[PDB]
Amino acid sequence: TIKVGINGFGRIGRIVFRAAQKRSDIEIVAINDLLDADYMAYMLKYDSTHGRFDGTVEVKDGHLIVNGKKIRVTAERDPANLKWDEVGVDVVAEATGLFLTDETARKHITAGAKKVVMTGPSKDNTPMFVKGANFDKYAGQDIVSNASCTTNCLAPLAKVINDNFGIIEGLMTTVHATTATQKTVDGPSHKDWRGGRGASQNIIPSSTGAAKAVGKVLPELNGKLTGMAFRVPTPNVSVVDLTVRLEKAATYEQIKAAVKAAAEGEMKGVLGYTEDDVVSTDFNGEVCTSVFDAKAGIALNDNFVKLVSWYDNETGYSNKVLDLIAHISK
Amino acid sequence: TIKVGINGFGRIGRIVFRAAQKRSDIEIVAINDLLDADYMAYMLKYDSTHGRFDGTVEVKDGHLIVNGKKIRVTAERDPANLKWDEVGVDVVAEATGLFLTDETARKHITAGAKKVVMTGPSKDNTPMFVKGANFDKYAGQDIVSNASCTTNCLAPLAKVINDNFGIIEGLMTTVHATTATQKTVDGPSHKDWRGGRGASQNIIPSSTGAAKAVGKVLPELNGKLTGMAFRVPTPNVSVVDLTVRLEKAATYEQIKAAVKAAAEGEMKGVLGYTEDDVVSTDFNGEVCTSVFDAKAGIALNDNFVKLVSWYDNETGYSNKVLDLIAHISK
Ligand SMILES: NC(=O)c1ccc[n+]([C@@H]2O[C@H](COP(=O)([O-])OP(=O)(O)OC[C@H]3O[C@@H](n4cnc5c(N)ncnc54)[C@H](O)[C@@H]3O)[C@@H](O)[C@H]2O)c1
Ligand SMILES: NC(=O)c1ccc[n+]([C@@H]2O[C@H](COP(=O)([O-])OP(=O)(O)OC[C@H]3O[C@@H](n4cnc5c(N)ncnc54)[C@H](O)[C@@H]3O)[C@@H](O)[C@H]2O)c1
Repeated sequence: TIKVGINGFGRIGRIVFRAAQKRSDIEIVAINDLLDADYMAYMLKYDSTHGRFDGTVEVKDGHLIVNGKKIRVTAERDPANLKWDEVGVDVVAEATGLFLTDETARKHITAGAKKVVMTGPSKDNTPMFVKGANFDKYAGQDIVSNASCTTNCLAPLAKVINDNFGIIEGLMTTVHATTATQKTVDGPSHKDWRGGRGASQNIIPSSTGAAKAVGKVLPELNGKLTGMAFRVPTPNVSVVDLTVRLEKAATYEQIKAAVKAAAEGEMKGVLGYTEDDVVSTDFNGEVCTSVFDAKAGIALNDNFVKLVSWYDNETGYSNKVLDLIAHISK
Repeated sequence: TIKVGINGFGRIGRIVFRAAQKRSDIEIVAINDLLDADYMAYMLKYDSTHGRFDGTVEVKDGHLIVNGKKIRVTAERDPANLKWDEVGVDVVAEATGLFLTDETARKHITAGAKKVVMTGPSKDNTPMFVKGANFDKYAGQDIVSNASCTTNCLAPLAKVINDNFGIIEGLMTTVHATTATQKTVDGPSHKDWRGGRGASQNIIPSSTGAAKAVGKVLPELNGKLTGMAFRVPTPNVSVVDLTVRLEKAATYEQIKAAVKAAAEGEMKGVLGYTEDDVVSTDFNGEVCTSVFDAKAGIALNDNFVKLVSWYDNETGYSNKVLDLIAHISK
């Protein structure tokens, strides 16, 4: 199997670990953060969002013992000091959010790993890969990114709408749930003033280049999309609101048939389709990175439409990151 | 196999149905509320608090088919028009919060049912039974009550404490989750001015009879306890705060030992014991009606202490309701 090492036992680092348990190809051998193996264990055991860990976790000699398997624990602030090779790591999952450039994330390879997958969009030219978008373009690069959560939701959809009706232009808006970067009450966020204001108290307009990034994963769409976001008071799962102009006219019943078909075939396991009266909680724990909501979307006419799709920014993305690791190996 | 009908397909009505699916002695044969079989099916398929129904459900002829079995659907507002006997209903789970007196609840007997179990404390002399307190005092009555979610938490604990060191007097406080009786924004609640205030915006002081009621199911304690509640912005899982004076002096480590023993034996399944740094969400879906939080409790001296216990006001209570049903059914 593929020996995976995690750096940053955060929301993504933890959920990636949880979901990694229901996989036969990958296996977590080591974890790094800045905590004691007893706190790390408490963090894995209880989750306010996805409930109690489904298995056993014990602390022993400063390391974890999850499901009877020893997980090496470290608390090194610098990635270059991780000696991942002492534990046989193949690919490293960069979930800290501090190492999204090649020079930063490469410390993992010089530390003994083989490849690295950033759990966020790269900040330099490091290639981004999206399941159902361009996984087929991976060219053996040793450091890759899995784009963002919003992109993993918008790319698979735009792709289907473009392949059937051709997208002239599109403007996206994602209503996102709160994340670890926000504040409980109005506090400092000097890189983004709006993002520091009380999360649970407001609807916070926010920026995102997830729409622009779709043109980089699907070049055909390059430059045709852009958008923004609204951070709202929910602990998880968000939804994208894409308004596009189409080349080849089509009725909603027709747009519906297109998505459902992809959802049933090529985009199976990535793009989903539903006609139910769902709400955000119905997706807490969802593995499909994009679930089309037939009943929520709306069209002004056969060439101007607003489509809506759901994504559990935590589980969907975390599962795809693992897919990318399996993809780039061997 | 006990056949049961549910009156009021609400939060408790619905969780009871879900809990019953894992039991082989109980069988839900009919359901009544004030809605269509298709809305009923939606209410059951999707739950914001406990996830998507874990099984199959379909609508047919105007009734539902859940897990290969057919459930009769009615929308009768007057319980006496239910003809429970047409489907062979043994016991009915009164879950509307509207028929909590023998008079109103007896209509279910008039309608064909042989026994009734109100999911709320009786409004009259109707006998209340609480698992871990007075189940063994059931004397064949046809109409009983499972008390409240709060009394089902306090009674089991108050008994281990009484039996071990004797309780002279106690005052209780329950930090309770929001319920269907509350409102989204400041609205009319003619019978509880505070309860009508925006649930999500306030810490709402509320009165309880759960404390006194403990003396009714544990006569020894009669008159020695009383209390109040605080309604806070959470969707589920509450906790009781018991401050008591003890006859026999006991260290906190003595008290814990007693609880842990009753929990690991005599009260196993009703009262639980933990020493972890738990929070409310860690109990969403908990079956034990009272989980003692060792680490949260505080003692002023060997005769004056504050004890803490957690309870999923939805899942534990709904499970014990099925317990009482199984109990009175012999
Ligand atoms: N939150 C989401 O829903 C979501 C979805 C997709 C992608 N992402 C991306 O994934 C990354 C993970 O975000 P997250 O939500 O888990 O955040 P998080 O803050 O919950 O987790 C990050 C973890 O990094 C640890 N850490 C900090 N400095 C470290 C260091 N020097 N060495 C090792 N560990 C260190 C922190 O203690 C923390 O546990 C971010 O870059 C984010 O942009 C987040
Ligand atoms: N909410 C809790 O956590 C909790 C815990 C223990 C006990 N209880 C008790 O259980 C009862 C259930 O409360 P709940 O939270 O499920 O409330 P709820 O409002 O969610 O459920 C009540 C259901 O009754 C239906 N109903 C109304 N009038 C009816 C009629 N004439 N005939 C049939 N159905 C009718 C409503 O449409 C609704 O679905 C209450 O009496 C409450 O005191 C509630």
